[PDB]
Amino acid sequence: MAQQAPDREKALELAMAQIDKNFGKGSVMRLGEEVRQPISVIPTGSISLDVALGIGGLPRGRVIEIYGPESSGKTTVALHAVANAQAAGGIAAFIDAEHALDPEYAKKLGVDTDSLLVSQPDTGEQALEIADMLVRSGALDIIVIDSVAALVPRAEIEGEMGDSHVGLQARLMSQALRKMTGALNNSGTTAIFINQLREKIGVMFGSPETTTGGKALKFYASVRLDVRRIETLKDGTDAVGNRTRVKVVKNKVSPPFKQAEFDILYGQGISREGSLIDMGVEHGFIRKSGSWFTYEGEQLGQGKENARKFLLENTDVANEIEKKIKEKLG
Ligand SMILES: Nc1ncnc2c1ncn2[C@H]1C[C@H](O)[C@@H](COP(=O)(O)OP(=O)(O)OP(=O)(O)O)O1
Repeated sequence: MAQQAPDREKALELAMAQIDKNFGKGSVMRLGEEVRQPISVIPTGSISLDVALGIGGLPRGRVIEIYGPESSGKTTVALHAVANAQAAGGIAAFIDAEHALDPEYAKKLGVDTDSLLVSQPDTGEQALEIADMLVRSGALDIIVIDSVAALVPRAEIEGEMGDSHVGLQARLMSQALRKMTGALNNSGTTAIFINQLREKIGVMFGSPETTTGGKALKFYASVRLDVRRIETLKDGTDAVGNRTRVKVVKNKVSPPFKQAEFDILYGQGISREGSLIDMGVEHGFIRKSGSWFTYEGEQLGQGKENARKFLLENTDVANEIEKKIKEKLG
């Protein structure tokens, strides 16, 4: 009228709404928001991690990337990811390109191997196809491709080509990805890609940042987990496991930048127990000091691991805590 107008807020969310309607949901966010609870999500075995994913676990219907150095967790997470959506009626396909999977490990974590679909492609091209048409059938829910890096095209090798044009791999990805993101979730079949290595504070190396097939996946991924090993879980003797830190650096399904930790015991998986003590204390329900963890009056033991076994063998109480923790969160 000759007036500018609405209180920032009343005009911000007026446009901020416009945005969503034009580019989607996760398009704009206030890191603080609790924002929605879509009734879909694969638990990640770590109450720790999935209360950080903002939706109780990996969002069914989304390409999920889990990069991170070697021997730090990704797949152990992945496998668990499978175990669950599998142990809930789901069928998980696994496109192996690393040729390094130990079923009895996947077994100990609760994966039904015999009913697990494995595939060992020959070209990084074929792989994306058998996994593209394997996901179009809508039978699989969770499909995990091992190594966004070991996906070398027919013209071969990863980091070699030439003349009047150049770049291989990152294209096949670009390709597969578009063509796969579509279908991928009309079916609601969430996908997971293990990617990996070169850091713990900054990406430097040969042909540095971003990566091998990166870019595309780095843009299609609706979630990205930076899984890096932090410390070697001592066990009095040498060591029971490793503690893992996860920095969900990209979350299109809620707020990003959060993070969780948890342990992985050498052959046994992500410790549900240890994970309840941690959560259990960082939210009160479990009291400390004296190095004696105590669940409201009743004690658990003297020293993480001891209270850890207590919870291991005492499921009754354990469930309670997982519980109390559950609604104290979401
Ligand atoms: N078959 C196994 N038996 C016992 N422990 C295992 C086994 N496989 C892996 N681990 C343990 C040892 C390591 O400290 C830890 C690493 O987990 P892992 O799932 O192998 O990480 P990752 O698969 O994400 O990383 P990488 O990139 O090296 O493949 O788990």
